[PDB]
Amino acid sequence: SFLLSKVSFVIKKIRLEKGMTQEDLAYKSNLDRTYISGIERNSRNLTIKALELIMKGLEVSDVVFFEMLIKEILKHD
Amino acid sequence: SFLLSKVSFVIKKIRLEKGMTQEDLAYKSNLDRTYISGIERNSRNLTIKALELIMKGLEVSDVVFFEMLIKEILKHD
Repeated sequence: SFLLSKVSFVIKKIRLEKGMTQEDLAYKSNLDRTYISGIERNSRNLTIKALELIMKGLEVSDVVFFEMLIKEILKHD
Repeated sequence: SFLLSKVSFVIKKIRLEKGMTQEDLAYKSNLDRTYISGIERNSRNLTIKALELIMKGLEVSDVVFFEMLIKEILKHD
């Protein structure tokens, strides 16, 4: 769906804005690299806990993440 | 965490605002009643797909859900 695609999109966008590789985000989020690579392809099975760990490893607040997600939904869906 | 607690909080708040029982939301979200009851206690393992199904079964847009979540984080965390 559009929402699944844009959750993965926003995670990859912030990660690249911070200059982080998938390996850097894996180490910082406590989730292994094939998990990060999988979630960025398809967020269907990403859990709210894993998403909190990723926001922490990105050093982005939950509020900012969700605001960037709402902007992408409003401007593109 | 605060975020896990407020995801469950916002789901239960909207469900009660719509006058729905847990059984009504289960039927409408395609998720069984013990899953709904579990997520409202602790959203740790709720997935983004299950959360999209719940927003659909609540007939709430993703944008509104996330806006209510940001308000609860900003005003209470």
